[PDB]
Amino acid sequence: TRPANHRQLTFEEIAKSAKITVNKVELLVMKALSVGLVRGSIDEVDKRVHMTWVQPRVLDLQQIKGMKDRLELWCTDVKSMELLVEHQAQDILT
Amino acid sequence: MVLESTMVCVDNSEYMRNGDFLPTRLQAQQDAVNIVCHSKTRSNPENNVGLITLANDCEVLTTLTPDTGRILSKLHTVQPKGKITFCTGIRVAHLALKHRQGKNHKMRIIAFVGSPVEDNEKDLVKLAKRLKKEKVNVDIINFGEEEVNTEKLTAFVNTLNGKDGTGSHLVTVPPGPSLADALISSPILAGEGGA
Amino acid sequence: APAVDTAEQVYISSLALLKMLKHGRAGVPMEVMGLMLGEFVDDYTVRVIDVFAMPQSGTGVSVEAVDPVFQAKMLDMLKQTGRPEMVVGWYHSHPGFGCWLSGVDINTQQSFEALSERAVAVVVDPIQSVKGKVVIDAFRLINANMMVLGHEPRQTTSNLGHLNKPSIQALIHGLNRHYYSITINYRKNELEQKMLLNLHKKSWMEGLTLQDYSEHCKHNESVVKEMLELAKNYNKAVEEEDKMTPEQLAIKNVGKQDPKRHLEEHVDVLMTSNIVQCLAAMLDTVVFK
Amino acid sequence: KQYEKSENDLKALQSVGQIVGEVLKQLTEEKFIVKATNGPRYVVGCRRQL
Amino acid sequence: MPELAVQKVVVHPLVLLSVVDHFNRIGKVGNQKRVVGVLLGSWQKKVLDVSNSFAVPFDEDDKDDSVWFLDHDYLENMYGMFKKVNARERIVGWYHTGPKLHKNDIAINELMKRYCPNSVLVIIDVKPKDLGLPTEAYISVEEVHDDGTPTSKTFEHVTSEIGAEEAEEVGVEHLLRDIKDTTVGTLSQRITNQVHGLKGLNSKLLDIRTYLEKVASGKLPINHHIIYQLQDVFNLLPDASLQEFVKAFYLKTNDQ
Amino acid sequence: ATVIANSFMHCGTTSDQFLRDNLEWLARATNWAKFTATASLGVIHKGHEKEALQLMATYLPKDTSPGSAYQEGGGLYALGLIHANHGGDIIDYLLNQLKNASNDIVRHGGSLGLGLAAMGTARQDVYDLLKTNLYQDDAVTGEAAGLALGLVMLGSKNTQAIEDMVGYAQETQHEKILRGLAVGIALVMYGRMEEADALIESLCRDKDPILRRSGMYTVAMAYCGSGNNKAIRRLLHVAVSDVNDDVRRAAVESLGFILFRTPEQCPSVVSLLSESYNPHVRYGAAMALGVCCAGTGNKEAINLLEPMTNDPVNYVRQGALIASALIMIQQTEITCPKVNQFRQLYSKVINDKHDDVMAKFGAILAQGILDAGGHNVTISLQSRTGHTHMPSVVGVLVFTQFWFWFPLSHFLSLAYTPTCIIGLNKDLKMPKVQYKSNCK
Amino acid sequence: KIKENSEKIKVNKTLPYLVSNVIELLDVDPNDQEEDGANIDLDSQRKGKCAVIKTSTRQTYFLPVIGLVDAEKL
Amino acid sequence: LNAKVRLLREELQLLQEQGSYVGEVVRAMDKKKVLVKVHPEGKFVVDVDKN
Amino acid sequence: EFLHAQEEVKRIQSIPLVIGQFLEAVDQNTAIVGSTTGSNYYVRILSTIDRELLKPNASVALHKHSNALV
Amino acid sequence: CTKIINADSEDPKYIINVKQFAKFVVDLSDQVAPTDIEEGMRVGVDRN
Repeated sequence: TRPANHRQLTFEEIAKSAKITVNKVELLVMKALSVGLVRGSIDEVDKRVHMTWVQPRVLDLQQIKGMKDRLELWCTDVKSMELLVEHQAQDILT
Repeated sequence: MVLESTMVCVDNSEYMRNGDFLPTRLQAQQDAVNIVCHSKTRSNPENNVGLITLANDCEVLTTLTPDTGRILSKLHTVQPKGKITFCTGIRVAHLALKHRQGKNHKMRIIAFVGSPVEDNEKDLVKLAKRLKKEKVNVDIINFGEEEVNTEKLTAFVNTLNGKDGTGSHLVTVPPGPSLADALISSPILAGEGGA
Repeated sequence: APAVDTAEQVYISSLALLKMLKHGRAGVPMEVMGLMLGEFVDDYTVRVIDVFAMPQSGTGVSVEAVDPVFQAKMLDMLKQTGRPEMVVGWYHSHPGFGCWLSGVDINTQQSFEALSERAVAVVVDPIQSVKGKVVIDAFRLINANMMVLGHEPRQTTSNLGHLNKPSIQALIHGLNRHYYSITINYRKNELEQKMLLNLHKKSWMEGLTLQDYSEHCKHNESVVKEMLELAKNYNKAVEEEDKMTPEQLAIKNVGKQDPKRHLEEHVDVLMTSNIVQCLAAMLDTVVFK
Repeated sequence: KQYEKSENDLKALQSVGQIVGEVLKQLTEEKFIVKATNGPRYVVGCRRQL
Repeated sequence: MPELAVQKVVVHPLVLLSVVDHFNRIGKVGNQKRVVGVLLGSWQKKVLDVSNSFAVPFDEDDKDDSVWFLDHDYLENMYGMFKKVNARERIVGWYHTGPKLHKNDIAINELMKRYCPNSVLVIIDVKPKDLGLPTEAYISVEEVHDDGTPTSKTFEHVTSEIGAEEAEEVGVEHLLRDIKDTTVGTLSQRITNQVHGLKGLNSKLLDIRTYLEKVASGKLPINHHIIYQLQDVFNLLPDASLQEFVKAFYLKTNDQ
Repeated sequence: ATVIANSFMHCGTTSDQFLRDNLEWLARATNWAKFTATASLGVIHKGHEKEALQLMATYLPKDTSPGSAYQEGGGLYALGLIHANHGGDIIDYLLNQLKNASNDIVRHGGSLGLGLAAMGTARQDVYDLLKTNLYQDDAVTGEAAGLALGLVMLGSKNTQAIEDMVGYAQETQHEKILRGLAVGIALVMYGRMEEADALIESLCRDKDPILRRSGMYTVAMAYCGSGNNKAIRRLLHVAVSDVNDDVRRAAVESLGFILFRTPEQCPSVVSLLSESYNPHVRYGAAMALGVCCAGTGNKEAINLLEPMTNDPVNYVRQGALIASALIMIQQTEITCPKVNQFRQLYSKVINDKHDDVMAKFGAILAQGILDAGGHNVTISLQSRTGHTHMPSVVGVLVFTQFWFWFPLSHFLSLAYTPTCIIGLNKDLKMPKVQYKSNCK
Repeated sequence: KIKENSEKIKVNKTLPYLVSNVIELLDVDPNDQEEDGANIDLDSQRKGKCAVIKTSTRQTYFLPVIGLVDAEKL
Repeated sequence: LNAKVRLLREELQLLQEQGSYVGEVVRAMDKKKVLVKVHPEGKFVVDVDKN
Repeated sequence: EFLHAQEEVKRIQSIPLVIGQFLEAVDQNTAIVGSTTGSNYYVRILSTIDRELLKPNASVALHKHSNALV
Repeated sequence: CTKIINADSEDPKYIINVKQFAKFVVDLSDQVAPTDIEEGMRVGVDRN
């Protein structure tokens, strides 16, 4: 749901969604990592599971739409930025 | 026939399953085509023969060449259960007539009907009119329509005659047992030469 | 009353030149040949659209190898493709000497001259070409008949004029017995230049692609170590440089060529990689996020 | 069959025939100084296809 | 019939030059229609080297793309002949000349395999589809796609590279003095390349966006490869920081 | 090269001598070299109006004397060259022949001769005829006609000529015809400055190389007589970037033309080009210097010319040799040592056979232009009306072209005006009266 | 295709050409461990079987033998 | 920079010219040629150079 | 153009090459060497690369196509 | 010719050895016969 700013979620936040205890959630997440369904790291000092990698999600319409949000945003940041790269020493490209 | 190039259209259908022509209508139609193709070359070596299909997505399988063997090889192999899209077969045959190794020949298509035609009568009437202008003549051999009921072909033929390199005509063979090959008797080997 | 029958300056397109360079290069040390197909328009321009090789020779560019049969066979096919073109001339490679025809080759050349007067003979040297316009000349056959007519000056007229160079023995001998030399100039369109350039997708992408941070630090430290060496020579050079010419001063008060230059090149390469990667890194992080 | 057997000469001539050696000294993996069987010594390359 | 030996392909500049030239010339066919000719290169090897191309008789009609002209025999004749000019030029397959990849192309792909050893379908366009090469390489694939849709026959793309042999390199290098992607000669040369990668990236973003909508409305087949590829960019997480470099130069400039 | 040189050298006098000795020369001759010789007679016998029709008479088409195509066409050119710079009667004669035959190599001469006689009428009749000659797509009559047309419409900026010649240039990919239309287009564009800019951009813009190569001529005439900054910038910019050899060479020749009025600015600009080892750029550089300095000779221009002369590549030598002669134009041995040395230098190229064929061509032409008028004619930098002299520019622009067809250099005769005290009174008579002269 | 091959070998077969003697054969495998150009073949850019000859200059060549008459036939 | 470009380009053509050996002029002959004794190869009589 | 030109020389610096021994320098331009091919050569030393650490005694390579000391 | 044995699919070839220490084969530009080329017989042959 979250953009490419954070793929980090806390244990607390995972527990709320799951509606399963914080303790058992920590073991469950570890078994999923172990199998290889998901990848990432667990920092239990912070208590976040930082997802490096996430798998192909469920095919519903909404899920097609989630992809659009990032692609559209990316179109505008690239335009802005492309102009800054052209700007620097425009006198010499030759 | 003299200074002429002809492409033969083979009708792959689902009404070629009948043994009214032996062995199978289609196999009898291969044979009918092959003797006509040979007759044309033998009579006048100035003849070229090419092969096009209605079957599948429509493409020119082999082109016009003095060699009857080039066309024959492909004819047997083309899918017996093909499409009876007539109009698309005619159009591609027009494109091949343009591209030959020596260009001085008239443009002709001789067409086989293994079956009653699927696509509207309206469409064929039109195609015939535009095609007539480019000066490609389609001569239609009729056994195929007749199996269920009287020939639609005669109307398309009539529209076609008026401007052609050589005349168009309906050659009729009974759809039952008299064999496909009987077409050698009716003239398609040499048209009417008409205007 | 007189006719034309001059050798016009041959316009070689970008694809045809590449096909000649490739034909020769595989083809040598063996003497090889093939035909040139094009269109000739006007009385100044012959454009060489395409070439292909009509079966390659053995020992010599033999008179056996020139074949009207193969030439005829290939020509009728072209008609069916809807590209009918005519034989504009023919090309051959010699590795023997740059811009030279063999003895056998002049006889072979005569069959092409009879077919069309505008038949040309191109000598390709793959051994001695490392610019690929170099050591290629267009030539024309000198028979007993041609020399008596005075066809040889007649060729220079209608273009910029061109004489060969490679080797002394090959230029004197070639000029008398073998040929007269005439010009090749090149026209290649802007589309041809665009395809020539090889636009490539990863080629531009690398510019953005971020290199390791540790690798820049490591490099920064390595680069400094080259400057240190140069720095001893550089301290001595700088003490007196009170006259003119920095290079003389620098050599004189120890330090081969320019110690300053060496130092500067060393920072520039490191600065270049670090500077672009920093520009790229800040940009990507913000864009993707 | 007849085609492939004659054609083998056709390709070999374009590959160009081979002058043979034995490897004299391994200095680096890009250049090797190689010694001809005939005699005169040469520098050869190694390609990454072997 | 089908087989894979395509893998990755490298293209000499000669292929690119040959297809446009023959394409217009072939009978003044419009430069947005489907035209196919034989594609030459070395073959029955794992890495594919596309050397050259040559035309095969083709006419493309307006009324449908299910009506076209092609001479199959011509493919066979050409194969033998190309061997004399170079040993590296044999029947590799066929070339398509844009603009997209059509259903109508699939009928010819089938056919080509018999004629050629197994063929490749390379699409060489007259204008890039991105900003780099105008070539795409394809192999026919059958894959199950689910959203209410059955198993689809499609063409799955494999990435392309550039590359040439020594003869080709010699002429292009002497002739070139153009601006290029980058030549390299200054720091400033390098920025031109940086501008070109970023502009390229903009182009790809537009194609995917318009398609995402089409998938949602139509229930177009969902290819696993696309959904997975886009997903990955998002998950990796950007992080970037500390950067520095030297400043030795001043004493040197001052020194001059 | 000898025919051009002599055409210029023996000008301003009648010469029955020339026809009588150089009959064997005419017989010996082949190709374009033969055409130049029959054509050249007009320049040698320039003026001498009574005799004009009579001397040429055999060469000129007859029912009682039909020669070679080469002779018939050169005959027609010869009347046009004598009466050059307009003459009402001369046109009518050329016009009947042009429209009737509509042939090849004979027609080519007719168009050139006809162009001169018509020069500065803007006639529609002439437009119709020359159009017919172009339209066939016959190679020789096409280049001649395209150029011929531009002479007639010149300096009024007639719209129609520009339209006809441009539309044709684009459809047709014939390079020979192409060069002749472009030049035609330039002759019309003269002295309109900034206006010309719309057409000039269109010609550089195209993916075609041929338009671009001939494109430089338009810029050259129009911006001459007050040169624009944008216009010089383009000429330099196209040259560096190109891989197309002819296009490159050409760009460099025009630089001298726009600066013709301020000759001072050109040797610096050319210096950068002189230094490179590119022979195509070297060729153009020589020409640039040659035209700018042509009225007002600079020492600096001469020095740049020296390495191009002895260079390996064939064409650069030619350029240098023709160019020096043109700057220094008809100064005596008492004005400078340089003219005397240069006359000998050309001879030298001829004595030795170590040198290119092409250097030899330039050497004999060079001697002749310098020596032109019989040591009486000069080319102007500008008129002293503070804009450029029209005969000087039209002639020089065309002169560059001699390879496509060699009789096109004869057109040079238009630049040549002698410098004297001029002081006619009312009745079409110069007087015999003496003039005060306060010079050595 | 056959007539074209057949004429080219013949141009090769006509003199000049060296004569030597075959001391030994080896006949090593086709396609050693490489891929380059053309196709896998007895000889090409890929060559298997060869025969070593000692020529009359006291020079040695190991060369691939044409398949018209093989190295195994040699 | 022009000069540097030129040096390499000239260097490339000048050099391509095959061969270049050493000999010794043992003697000179009345044919205004000199006998060269090439040290591990055949002896060759050549014309004088202009150098 | 300088970057394009350097490319061209690199190719020559590389194989084909034939080895010799480099005896001594008679000019910075050109030097005398001896081959294993049975020919003593006067070969040119490639410019815009050092010819001044060329000069001591060492093994050296000469190009086969150009007959120079690259 | 050191020895006569060759006549391999052309009018008699034999091994003739030039004094550059290389062996070559002969063809007709006059004739060739068992008697024209012999065990000791020297021959005149072309360079190319």
